[PDB]
Amino acid sequence: NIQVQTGYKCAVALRDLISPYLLRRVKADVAKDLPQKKEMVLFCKLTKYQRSKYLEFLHSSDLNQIQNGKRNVLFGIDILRKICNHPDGDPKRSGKMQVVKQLLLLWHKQGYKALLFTQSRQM
Amino acid sequence: NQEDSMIMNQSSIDRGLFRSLFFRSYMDQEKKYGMSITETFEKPQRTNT
Repeated sequence: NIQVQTGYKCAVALRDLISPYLLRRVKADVAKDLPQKKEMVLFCKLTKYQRSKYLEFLHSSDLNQIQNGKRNVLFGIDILRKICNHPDGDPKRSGKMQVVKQLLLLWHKQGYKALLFTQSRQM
Repeated sequence: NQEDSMIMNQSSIDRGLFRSLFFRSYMDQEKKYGMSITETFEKPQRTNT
């Protein structure tokens, strides 16, 4: 029975007290020469191999009897992602590796510079 | 044949009297406790293991 707006109103009550104490310089009068900040999300689907294995981990590990917040349970959170990030394991077994492959080879011919974005040394 | 000892006919024993067979079984399996970590049955070697 509780609405977001009520919670928000409480946040408002505190937030809007900081008017004369808030200083802010904005790039509205600075960023006079830059391109459009474009973004999108890719929709990569799992292969038979990948789909079966991330589910198999969930079916065979029995994390809720191990109890939650345990090493293999929590590892499961990462493992279910690692099914496409690793698996250990040629890239033909990973839709993600195939998407990256295709995009970089496209840009290879386009002559585009490109960044890859990853939050892990193991990765 | 005292104190529960016995004297037996060796030639009857030689003839197979009271012989019996003995059987024993063994069993095993591969991938146990590890995700995608499959242990395996395969002929070993000291340089290979």
